[PDB]
Amino acid sequence: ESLPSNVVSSAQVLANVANLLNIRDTELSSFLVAMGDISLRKTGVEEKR
Amino acid sequence: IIEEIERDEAALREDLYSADRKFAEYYNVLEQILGVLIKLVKDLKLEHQHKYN
Repeated sequence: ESLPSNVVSSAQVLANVANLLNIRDTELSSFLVAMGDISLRKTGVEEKR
Repeated sequence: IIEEIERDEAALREDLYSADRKFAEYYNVLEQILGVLIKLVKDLKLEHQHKYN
């Protein structure tokens, strides 16, 4: 009565489709890449050139 | 975010994209002002007329 209600419904909700390529650590993979560079990669050059 | 990488590249050069297009869009419209004056000697107009005078 708790496999689908609790662990399937909470562990896999952020494991199915969402966090495959931006949460590869606890919550930081987005911070240093997505928030970090993927937010800032364009900003790196798109003003200098 | 996956396409933000594309934005980190395509929109990174978005100014570089459009500016090159307009730096290539003037290769033919300016040819009726800039490129006719090279033509103005290449059409033999002045080449024959530097000799005509």
